[PDB]
Amino acid sequence: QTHIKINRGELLRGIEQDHTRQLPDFRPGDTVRVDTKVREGNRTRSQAFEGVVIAINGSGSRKSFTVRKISFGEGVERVFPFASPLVNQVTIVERGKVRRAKLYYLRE
Amino acid sequence: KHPVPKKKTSKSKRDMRRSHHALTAPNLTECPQCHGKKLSHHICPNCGYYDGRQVLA
Amino acid sequence: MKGILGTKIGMTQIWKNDRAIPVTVVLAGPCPIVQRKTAQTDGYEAVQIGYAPKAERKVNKPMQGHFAKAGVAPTRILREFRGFAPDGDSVNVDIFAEGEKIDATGTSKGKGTQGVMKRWNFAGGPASHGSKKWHRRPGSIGQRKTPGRVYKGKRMAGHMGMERVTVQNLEVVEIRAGENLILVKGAIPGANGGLVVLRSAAKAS
Amino acid sequence: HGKAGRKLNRNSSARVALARAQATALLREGRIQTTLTKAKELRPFVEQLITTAKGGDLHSRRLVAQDIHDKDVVRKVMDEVAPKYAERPGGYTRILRVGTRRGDGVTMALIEL
Amino acid sequence: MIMPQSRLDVADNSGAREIMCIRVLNSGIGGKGLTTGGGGNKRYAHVGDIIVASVKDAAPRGAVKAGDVVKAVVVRTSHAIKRADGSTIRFDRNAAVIINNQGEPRGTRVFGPVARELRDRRFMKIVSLAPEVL
RNA sequence: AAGGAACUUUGCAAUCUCACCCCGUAACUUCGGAAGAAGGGGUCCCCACGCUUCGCGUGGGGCGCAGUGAAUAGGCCCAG
RNA sequence: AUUCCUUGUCGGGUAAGUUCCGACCUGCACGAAAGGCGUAACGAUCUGGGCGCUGUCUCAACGAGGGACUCGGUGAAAUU
RNA sequence: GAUGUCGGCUCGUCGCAUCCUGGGGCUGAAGAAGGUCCCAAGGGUUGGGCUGUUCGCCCAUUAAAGCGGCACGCGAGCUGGGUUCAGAACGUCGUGAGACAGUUCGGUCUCUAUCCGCUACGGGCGCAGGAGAAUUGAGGGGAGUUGCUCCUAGUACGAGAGGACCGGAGUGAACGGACCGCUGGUCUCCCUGCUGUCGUACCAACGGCACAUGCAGGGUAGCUAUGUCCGGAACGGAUAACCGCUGAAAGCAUCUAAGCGGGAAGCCAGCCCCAAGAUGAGUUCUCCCACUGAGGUAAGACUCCCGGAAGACCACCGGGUUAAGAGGCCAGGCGUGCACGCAUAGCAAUGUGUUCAGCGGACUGGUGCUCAUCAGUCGAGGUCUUGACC
Ligand SMILES: CO[C@H]1C[C@@H](C)O[C@@H](O[C@@H]2[C@@H](C)[C@H](O[C@H]3C[C@@](C)(OC)[C@H](OC(C)=O)[C@H](C)O3)[C@@H](C)C(=O)O[C@H]([C@H](C)[C@@H](C)O)[C@H](C)[C@H](OC(C)=O)[C@@H](C)C(=O)[C@@](C)(O)C[C@@H]2C)[C@@H]1C
Ligand SMILES: [K+]
Ligand SMILES: [K+]
Ligand SMILES: [K+]
Ligand SMILES: [K+]
Ligand SMILES: [K+]
Ligand SMILES: [Mg+2]
Ligand SMILES: [Mg+2]
Ligand SMILES: [Mg+2]
Ligand SMILES: [Mg+2]
Ligand SMILES: [Mg+2]
Ligand SMILES: [Mg+2]
Ligand SMILES: [Mg+2]
Ligand SMILES: [Mg+2]
Ligand SMILES: [Mg+2]
Ligand SMILES: [Mg+2]
Ligand SMILES: [Mg+2]
Ligand SMILES: [Mg+2]
Ligand SMILES: [Mg+2]
Ligand SMILES: [Mg+2]
Ligand SMILES: [Mg+2]
Ligand SMILES: [Mg+2]
Ligand SMILES: [Mg+2]
Ligand SMILES: [Mg+2]
Ligand SMILES: [Mg+2]
Ligand SMILES: [Mg+2]
Ligand SMILES: [Mg+2]
Ligand SMILES: [Mg+2]
Ligand SMILES: [Mg+2]
Ligand SMILES: [Mg+2]
Ligand SMILES: [Mg+2]
Ligand SMILES: [Mg+2]
Ligand SMILES: [Mg+2]
Ligand SMILES: [Mg+2]
Ligand SMILES: [Mg+2]
Ligand SMILES: [Mg+2]
Ligand SMILES: [Mg+2]
Ligand SMILES: [Mg+2]
Ligand SMILES: [Mg+2]
Ligand SMILES: [Mg+2]
Ligand SMILES: [Mg+2]
Ligand SMILES: [Mg+2]
Ligand SMILES: [Mg+2]
Ligand SMILES: [Mg+2]
Ligand SMILES: [Mg+2]
Ligand code: NA
Ligand code: NA
Ligand code: NA
Ligand code: NA
Ligand code: NA
Ligand code: NA
Ligand code: NA
Ligand code: NA
Repeated sequence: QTHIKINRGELLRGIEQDHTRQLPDFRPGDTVRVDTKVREGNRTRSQAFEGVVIAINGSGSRKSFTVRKISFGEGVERVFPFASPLVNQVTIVERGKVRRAKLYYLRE
Repeated sequence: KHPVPKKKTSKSKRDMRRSHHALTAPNLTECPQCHGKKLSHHICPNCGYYDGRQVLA
Repeated sequence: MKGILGTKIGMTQIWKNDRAIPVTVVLAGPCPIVQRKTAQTDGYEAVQIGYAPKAERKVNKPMQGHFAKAGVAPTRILREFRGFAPDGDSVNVDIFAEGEKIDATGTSKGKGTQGVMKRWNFAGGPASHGSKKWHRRPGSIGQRKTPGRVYKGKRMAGHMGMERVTVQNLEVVEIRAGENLILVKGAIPGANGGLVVLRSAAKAS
Repeated sequence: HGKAGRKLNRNSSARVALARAQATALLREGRIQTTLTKAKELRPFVEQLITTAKGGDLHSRRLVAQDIHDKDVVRKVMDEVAPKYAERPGGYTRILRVGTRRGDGVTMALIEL
Repeated sequence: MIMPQSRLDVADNSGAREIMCIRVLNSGIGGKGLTTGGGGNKRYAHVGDIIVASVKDAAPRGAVKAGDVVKAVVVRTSHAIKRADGSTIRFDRNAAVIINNQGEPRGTRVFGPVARELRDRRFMKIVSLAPEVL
C-alpha cells in the first residue's frame, strides 16, 4: 500500500541480531543442553536434556532445534530457541550418521 | 423447472438491461512507416514494422 | 490524540527479560506537517501529515501547489489526526515511549469473495449423511409467508477483507530513534509494506 | 486469497510437457508464434534453460537433457547458442504481440531470441 | 488437547490403568480444596487441568476399579505446550493422575515424568510423587 | 496437529485390512465345517555353499523411512 | 416380528440405554403341517455390543483437477 | 387446474408471563445460603447415554442449563429416521376379497432465478466551471456474557460452627477481530529416496506412464486454528422499580400538585466500522482560465502495456526508457542433504574422497540483459435575482 524505497530484510536483521545466538556445529547425533530453570519463585534449578537432535528449523531469532529423549519409559521431545535466555550452553555428545534433515521416524 | 420466470419481460426492461452492451471502438494509431492504422503495442499488420520490420509483409 | 504513519515491515522473535515476546516491526518514517486545520479557518481542529516520499516528476501541478504552502517536499501519502498540534515535523521520538499502549490501525489483507463459513464462521452442513449442500451453502434465510423477505444487513457471501481495522492496547516494546523504527508486541492488521497508523491510546484501562 | 507464483492451463504433467515442447521448439527454430499467455509463460523457463546450458560442464548438459529430449537441439543450445550468449547479463528472449485471431479470437504473439 | 470421550493412561498406582474422559472442568484448585469451575464450556483440557472421567480398564487388586467415575489431573499431553521463554515440550502419550476432591493423588506414587505447569497450578504433592518434572 | 463414533435414524460414507509363503487357530457342530477364525513372522540387493528345473534353503554381508518398495489386494469378533 | 396398558419388573452391558441379551409373569390378541420348539452351516437380510481404523463428528484448513467467472464462435428450455 | 405433512440439521430474528447475570421492597432477612414480589430482554442459556422423536428420564457440569412466537419459522436450503402409496410377515377382525386401536423389514425428495427481498461490485447521471487530494458528520451497523482466586478480612455478624455487602486487584472459559513471529497443517513437481515397464543405440546418467503428484520422506512463500495478539470496560447525561430533601390541601402527617436529588447488564452518548445519492448533494488546500466559427486546447485523466500481499469481470494500487515494474541475471536467505564425473576399497551389493556437494517455485536486495516502443481518445471559457463589500 505504501511504496517506500527500503530493504526490509536488512531492517529485520538489524532488529534481530541483538537476539541471535550461535551454537556448536551439531546436525546429527546427541546433545546435552544445560538449561536454567528459575521459574520456581526464587530457587534457580538446572536441568539437562540429552537426546538426538532432529530439527534445524529457522534462522536468526527464530532459529531452533528439536531434541528427543526417552525419560522413564516415556517419549519426550523438546524444542529450543538457539537464543533462549533459559539455555546456558549446549554440548555435542557424539556425532551421528544419517541421510536427511528430520528423523521423524525415530518416533516409532 | 425451479428456475422459471413469473411474467414475460417488457421491451422496455429487456432493453434497459442491454444498456451495457455497446462494444468499445478499437483506439487505432497511425503507423509511422507504412502510414497504415495499427493496434497500439502491437505490430502493424500491413508493412510489418515495430521499430524496424519484424514480420514478413 | 497523537499518532503517526508507517509501514508494516514484519514480525520477529525478541526476548525481554526472561520471556519471548512476539513483535511486529514498523517503520515510522519522519512525517511532515503539510496543513494545519484550525477550527476557526476550517471547522474542527486537526493536522495533516505526510509519509512516503515521491518524485516531483510524478506529482500533479495542484498537489505541488499544496505542498508549496508549507514547503516541505512532495509526499505520496497524507492523513489527518486530532488534538495533535506541535511544531516542526512528526518523528516517533518524544511521541511514543517504550511501555505506552497504542492503537494500531491499518487495511487488512482482503480475501475476496469468501463464503459464509469463512466470512461469518457459520457451520455449513454434514459431509456424509447424504447431501448436495456440503461445505458451505447456508441453511434458510428467513421464515415463511411472514416478512417474505430477508433482513437488511445480514450474513451472506461477500467481499471479506480490505477493511479499516484498529487493534487497541498494544505495548511499545522498543523504540529505535534515528532508525525510525518501532516494535509492537503482537500482530497489526494488513500486509507487510502496508500503511499503518499508530495512534495514542484512545480510551484505555 | 491466492498470492502464489505460477500459471496453469491443465494438470501437472501437462504444464511440463508444454514448457518442454515449446522450449525445444523455440531453441530449434529461433522464433515461434503462440498465444501471448503461453509465450509469457515460456519466457523465464527458457531464459533459465540457456543459463543452465551456459555452463559447458558435461553436468550442465546432462541437466539440460532432462528438459530437451532432442539430441540435435541439446547440442545446438549447448555448443552453439549458450556460447554466443556469453557476454550478455542474462536472457535474450523477447515477445512481440501480433494481433487477434479468427478461430477463437485470441491475441497471438512471437517469442524469439 | 484433551476432550471428552478421550482415553488416557494413568501415571500412578491408584489401581487404574486406562481411563476415558467424561468432562473437562476448569481446574479450580486453591485456598481450601478444589473450587467450582470457571464456566460450563472449556472444550479442551490443557496440562495441569482437572478433568472428570470414568475408569475403563483397571488392575485386579487396587484402590480404584472399573466403571468408577472419578476426577484426575492431566500430566502429559501429546499436544505441545509452550513455555514463556519460548521453548516447547510434548510427550508421546497422554496421561493423568487420579485424585480426590482435595486435589491430592489417590496413589502412593507417580509413574513417569510429569509436566511442570503442575507446579504453577499449585499441585505440590503431585510434583512430590513425580520422578522428573520436565 | 490433538482426540477417535463424541457424528448420526444407522459407523451412512470413507479409512484401517489386503498377494504369496511359514507358524498358529475358540465356542459349537449334522464331524464335512466353523477357518483365510482370531493372532504373529517373513518379503529387496550381493556373495558362497547346497538342491529338483524357471527357483528355493542355509550362512554371511549391503542400502533406505520403508523392500507383494509403483498397479492389481478380506477389516475382524461376540450375541440374537 | 404377536404388546395394548408399557420406556412392565429384576439382572447384564454403559458414566448415563425406550432398543439389545437373560429370566419371570397379569400371554389385551403364542401353540404343534395357515406346523410347535430347537439347530451346525449359509446370508449384498434384520438387531445389539466390542476391537482396530478413520474428517463421520469437536471444527475445520491446505492442495489438486472438471465446471462455475472473462473473450471469440454457435446458441436452447420450462414459463409468461 | 395442489397452502408439501413430523422430527432433526442449517440459518436467524422477536415477545416477556425473566433460567443466569443487573437494580430494588418485604421476611418467620443475625451472617452465609435462601424465600417472595417489583423494575429490567444487553448478552449469555454446555457436552453426552436411550428413543424418529417434540417431550421426558438419566450421566457429568454450569451463573444459568428460561417459556413461547414466526404457515407447531425454515424441504425452489439439507436430510428422510417417523407418517397415508405399490412387496412381505406376525397378532388380529372377516367365509372370502380384504381391513386396523397394531407392530415389523424394504421402498426415486425435481442441474439453470424473471420480479421483489438480501450480500457483495461496477456503469450513468446528478451535486451550476474543468480538475487532484485532504475531510466534518446528519445518519446507520457491530459490539454488549460470565466464573474462580486474592486483598480488604478471617474484620461486621454470630453461643458456636460459619462467615459478608462496599471497594480494589489477578487469572480463566466461550465468543469475536486481526495476525503468521512461535507451535503445528498443507504446499500437485522445490529436493531426495524406491519399484515395475518403455524410450533416449548399449553401459552410465536421465525422461515418461503407473492419478486428474506412481509411491514414500521432507518442505520455503502463500494460505490456514488447534497457535498468538487484542477486545467487552471506565466516565458522563436522562430514567425504571425503589429510596430521600423542602412541603399544602387534613393550621398533624406526607418522596408531590409547584421545585429538586440519588438510583439498573436497559436508553442516549462514549468504543470499532460505514456514511454527501445527507438530490437541503456539506467544508478546506491546490491547479488550469478568460479561446474559436461544435471543434484545436490548458489543468487533468483515460485507452494501451508490464505487474500486484487488489480481484469473478469491473473496480483499487504500483510502474511505464528524466525508468529498478515484472521476468531474466548476479549475490544472499531458505529447502532438500552429499550430486555428475573421476579416483580409491571390495568377488560383488555398496562404501569412501573430491563434496557444508549438487539441484532450486513464491523470499531479500543489486544490475538496464527483455518487455513496458510509438501513438490515440477524452477533458474548462463557467445561468439568473437579491444583499453586502471597494
Ligand atoms: C403438493 O405438491 C406435491 C404433490 C405430490 C402428489 O406430487 C409432488 O410432485 C411429484 C415430484 C416432485 C416427485 O416427488 C415424489 C416424492 C415425494 C416425496 O414428494 C417430494 C412424494 O413421494 C411420496 C410421499 O412417496 C411425492 C408424492 O412424489 C419427484 C421426485 C419426482 O419424482 O420428480 C420426477 C423426476 C425429477 C424426473 C425428472 O425424473 C419428475 C420431476 C416428476 O416425475 C416424473 C416421472 O418425471 C414429474 C414429471 C411428475 O410426474 C409430477 C409433475 O407429477 C410431479 C410429481 C407428482 C408435488 C410437488
Ligand atoms: K516445521
Ligand atoms: K476427505
Ligand atoms: K460467449
Ligand atoms: K379366520
Ligand atoms: K452518530
Ligand atoms: Mg420454503
Ligand atoms: Mg410485506
Ligand atoms: Mg501423470
Ligand atoms: Mg496423528
Ligand atoms: Mg489410535
Ligand atoms: Mg447426538
Ligand atoms: Mg460402509
Ligand atoms: Mg492405489
Ligand atoms: Mg479395496
Ligand atoms: Mg417395556
Ligand atoms: Mg448397571
Ligand atoms: Mg394347523
Ligand atoms: Mg443367495
Ligand atoms: Mg454406543
Ligand atoms: Mg464441517
Ligand atoms: Mg480450498
Ligand atoms: Mg395455480
Ligand atoms: Mg404451486
Ligand atoms: Mg416485567
Ligand atoms: Mg443475606
Ligand atoms: Mg440409537
Ligand atoms: Mg398449531
Ligand atoms: Mg412446520
Ligand atoms: Mg421414512
Ligand atoms: Mg400391501
Ligand atoms: Mg435394501
Ligand atoms: Mg436477475
Ligand atoms: Mg449505535
Ligand atoms: Mg476469526
Ligand atoms: Mg516465515
Ligand atoms: Mg534400447
Ligand atoms: Mg541404465
Ligand atoms: Mg509413454
Ligand atoms: Mg499407456
Ligand atoms: Mg494416465
Ligand atoms: Mg508428498
Ligand atoms: Mg480464537
Ligand atoms: Mg526444473
Ligand atoms: Mg527480485
Ligand atoms: Na500445471
Ligand atoms: Na435396566
Ligand atoms: Na434475549
Ligand atoms: Na442436554
Ligand atoms: Na426459540
Ligand atoms: Na431443486
Ligand atoms: Na450444468
Ligand atoms: Na466486589
